[PDB]
Amino acid sequence: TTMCLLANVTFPCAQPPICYDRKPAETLAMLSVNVDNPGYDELLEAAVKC
Amino acid sequence: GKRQRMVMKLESDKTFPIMLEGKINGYACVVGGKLFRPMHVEGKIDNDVLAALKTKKASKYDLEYADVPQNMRADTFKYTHEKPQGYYSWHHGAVQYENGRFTVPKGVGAKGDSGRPILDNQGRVVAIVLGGVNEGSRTALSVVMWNEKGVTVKYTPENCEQW
Amino acid sequence: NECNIPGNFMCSNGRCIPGAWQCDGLPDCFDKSDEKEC
Amino acid sequence: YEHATTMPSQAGISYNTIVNRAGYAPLPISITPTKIKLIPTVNLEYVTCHYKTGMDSPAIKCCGSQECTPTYRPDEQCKVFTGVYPFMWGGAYCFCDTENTQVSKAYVMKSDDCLADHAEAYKAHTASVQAFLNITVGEHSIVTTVYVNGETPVNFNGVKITAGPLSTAWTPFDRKIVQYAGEIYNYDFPEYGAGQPGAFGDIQSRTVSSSDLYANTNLVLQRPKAGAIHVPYTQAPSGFEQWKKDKAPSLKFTAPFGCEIYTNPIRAENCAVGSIPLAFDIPDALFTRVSETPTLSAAECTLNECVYSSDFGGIATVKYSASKSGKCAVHVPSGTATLKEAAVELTEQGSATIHFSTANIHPEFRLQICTSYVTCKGDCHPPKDHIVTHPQYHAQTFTAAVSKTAWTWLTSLLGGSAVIIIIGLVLATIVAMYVLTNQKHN
Amino acid sequence: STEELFNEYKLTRPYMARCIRCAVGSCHSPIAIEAVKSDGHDGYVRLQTSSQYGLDSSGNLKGRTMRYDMHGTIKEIPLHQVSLYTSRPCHIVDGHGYFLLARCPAGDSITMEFKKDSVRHSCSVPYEVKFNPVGRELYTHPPEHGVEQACQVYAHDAQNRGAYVEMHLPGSEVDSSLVSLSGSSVTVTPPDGTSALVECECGGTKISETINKTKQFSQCTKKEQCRAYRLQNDKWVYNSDKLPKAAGATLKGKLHVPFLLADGKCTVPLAPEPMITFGFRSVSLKLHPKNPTYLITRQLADEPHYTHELISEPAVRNFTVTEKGWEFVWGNHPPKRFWAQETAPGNPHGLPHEVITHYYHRYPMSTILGLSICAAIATVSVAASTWLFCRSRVACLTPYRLTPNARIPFCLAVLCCAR
Ligand SMILES: [Ca+2]
Repeated sequence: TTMCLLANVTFPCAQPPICYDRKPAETLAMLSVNVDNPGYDELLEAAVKC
Repeated sequence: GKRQRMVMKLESDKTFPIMLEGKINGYACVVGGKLFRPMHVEGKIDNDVLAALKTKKASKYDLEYADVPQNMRADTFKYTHEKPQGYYSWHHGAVQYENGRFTVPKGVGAKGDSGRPILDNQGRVVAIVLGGVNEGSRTALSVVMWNEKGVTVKYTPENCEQW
Repeated sequence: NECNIPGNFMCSNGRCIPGAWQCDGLPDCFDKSDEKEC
Repeated sequence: YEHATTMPSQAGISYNTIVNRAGYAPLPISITPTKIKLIPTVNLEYVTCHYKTGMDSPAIKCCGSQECTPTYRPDEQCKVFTGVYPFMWGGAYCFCDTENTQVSKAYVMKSDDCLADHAEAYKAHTASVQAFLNITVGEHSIVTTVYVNGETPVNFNGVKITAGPLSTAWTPFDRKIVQYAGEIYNYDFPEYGAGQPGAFGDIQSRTVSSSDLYANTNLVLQRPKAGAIHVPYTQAPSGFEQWKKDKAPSLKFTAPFGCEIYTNPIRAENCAVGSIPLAFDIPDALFTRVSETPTLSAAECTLNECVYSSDFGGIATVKYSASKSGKCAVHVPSGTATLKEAAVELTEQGSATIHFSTANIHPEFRLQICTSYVTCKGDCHPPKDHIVTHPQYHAQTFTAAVSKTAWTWLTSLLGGSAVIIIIGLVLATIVAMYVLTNQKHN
Repeated sequence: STEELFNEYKLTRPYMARCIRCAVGSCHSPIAIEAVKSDGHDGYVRLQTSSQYGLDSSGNLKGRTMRYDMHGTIKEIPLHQVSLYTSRPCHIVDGHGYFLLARCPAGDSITMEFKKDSVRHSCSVPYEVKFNPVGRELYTHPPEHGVEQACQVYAHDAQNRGAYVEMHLPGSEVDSSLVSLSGSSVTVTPPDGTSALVECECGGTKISETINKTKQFSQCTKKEQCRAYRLQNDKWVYNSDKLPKAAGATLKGKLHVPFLLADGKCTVPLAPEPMITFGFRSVSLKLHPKNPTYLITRQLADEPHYTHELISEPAVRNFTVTEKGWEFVWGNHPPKRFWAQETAPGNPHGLPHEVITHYYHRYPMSTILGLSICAAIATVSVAASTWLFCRSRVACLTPYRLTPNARIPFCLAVLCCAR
């Protein structure tokens, strides 16, 4: 399993709090720090669709 | 006495010396239509006829031989093979023939008297003097001779000096 | 049966289309084979 | 029973031999090697591919002065350019005339196609030859995979076989190996760190899925054109592409002894060099007493056909008078001929036709039929085909193709000279004794 | 599922960038080519451009279209009006995001072009496209038939694989059109629903930002005194060298690329079979290639002496085959192995001028050496025996010739030729 971030709160990278089609400007900030992260691919796949 | 005079009368015309810058080192022999002349004596033949020829060689017997022409074959030496033991005539006197060996008493013998034939009481050549070796008081000769079969036998004692 | 080029979908008549042409709403293969199960 | 033999290392050609325990019937052994491998110990060092120059976006400040920041990327070049006046699509980017500043940044990273298109630099030592044998010990067959070291036997039905060590430690692989695109190249690559630009090794990487890559690609940042935004660079073209253009042919085309260089384990197959000794430990339950087998008397051999050919160019007939009807083994213990048959079924009376292959122009070999020994003697004739497509089924000898005419012209001119010189010596001795004998009288 | 890999490029943008040859001079072209990677075999290239592919101008997923920026605003055309060519025309297969897949012959450059209005857009970049054949036989267009070998072409699909490219925030794009004039003033009018930042240097120093407010400035009474930028916050652009970068070091993410290289199967041509003639320890080859074809030969012995030659015209290649083997590879054909056997010119069973030539064409060095040493031994023996014969004849006749009688006996006359 992999825990992604948006603040100092860990969540599983398959269940994001936000989506691109809901809030577009903040998903890029969500994908900012999560590049040096083994679950960037799962985070992007979960941010693809709701 | 008279033996040397008989040697000088028999060997007057038939004996020719060998010259080498004025030095007499050897003597050839004209017998049987053949010209005997040794190897170690080197020089020119004093005779004009015998010098302008070609002599076949025999280094083992120590003899050079040639063919005397027909106009001189009658004026040669005589030769024979029948020889008993005892005394024979030589240019410096007498020579003893004992046990098939020629012996000369001492006092005579130097470098130059090589090729002198040995004569008998009749006038026939029985041997040709080639070398000599000093044996005690009485020296021995290294010579050549013939036999009844017709084979030229060369007799040579131990440690001879060529003359 | 697969195609040769590693990203192709294969029609009913053997013809190979690109892999994203399978369910695209536009008729690509004869008899609409790619558009049958979408 | 202990039995040791020596098979030449060459696959495809059969090898026959028989065990002769004294009071028992001879047992035929036929072993045909299917495949002979050579697997070296192979240690990966680094992989290489095309590079991909990553160009960072130009940071522009209007009437200011940028500063260079290090990022410790591979072969990372950084330079700052002043006095630039950039243009976008919608007009000028600054308002100043001078004092504008722009950072160009570039670095070398691996290509996007590395997982499929790359090469691997290895190292080789300590090969282990491994073989596939098809063994027939007393009309019973098995396919067997055996290791040729001084241990590791195989066991079937009580029979124990130990392939002895190869006579030669030769390998077609050198110290350093490059595997690219299924083929194997015998290249001398630089070490991990000695990679020079323009040649093989300018990009290095410990594994394909590694993270730390060496790059020495001679990267130099140039000045951007007046009135434009770009990062200009100038570096040496790729070492991997240049290696691909300047390849020698692979090791499956240039290796000696007919090696076949295969890929997926790095190996060479069916490479005919050296000889493989064998050893047997046969149980006594597979043997048979002599009296239960056909023992024969009064056998004679005549040669029907004799052609010194690569295949079985000889036909010979053995006329025998045995005691019972059955099979027995046939074998030539010498190296003159090689039998095809290795088992001839006999009646109580008749003739037996066997097939051999020889290289002697005048063969004379001592054939073993069931427990006896006959002598086959004939003359062979040359073949007419100049080139064949199969290898040579026998073993050549010195003085093998010498004819009886050639022996005559050697002997009558080489010993006849000795006869002439010794009769010259005897003639000279008789002449010397005769001439010395006539000189004894005086 | 299909959208599952298209929505990642749904969150980026297209952009404009600088081209060199854009049909008159140089300009900012909406189809600026970033890279052309051409390592697939049968002619498949994978461009990377500025405009995107397979998406709708509003942001939906339309089938075969291309989506390009045009001075800030985003347009689209169907993909069958986009054409490109290297030396001869190419054929677009598909596209996904910034990446187009094409099929092209070799050339020095690529010109991608279309024509929206009666205004032709182009971009030429000097990037070499190369055509890479499979196998030992070098062709330019793949054959109608042959055999199938392992090849590596760019995969037509678009699946998630190991490769990623990084998309960042766009920079502040400047806009001259955005600045304007009142009667005597300078007015900055942002577009609809759009923030901007304005920087002017006419009086003191001004850095201001608007959010959808048409602001009149009282000072700075020239257009050139003010630069009007534009603000983008919900979109990405590629990390390109042709775009200024935004303040802050955030890269914000990365996307995987379509059309990577994979393992496929390609039909390679098959050469005409040679005409093989044999000689004594020799094989001759008559070779009639259609297209140029490598010939690889080697020996099966300790020294291979291999040969490698790209043959393109009709050729005749006489080789030497010993009793240790020989092997040729012609084209994509398998290796044919040949082996020699003992057929020398001559009869080994008599007539001694024939056995010498037989054992000379069989073994050239040993025959010369053996005949030389046998002739030397025979010569020394005959000369020594004749020498001893002359020595014994001299030793017989020397005692009999020195005698003055000069006779020869009966036995030693005829037996020694004495006369
Ligand atoms: Ca379709």
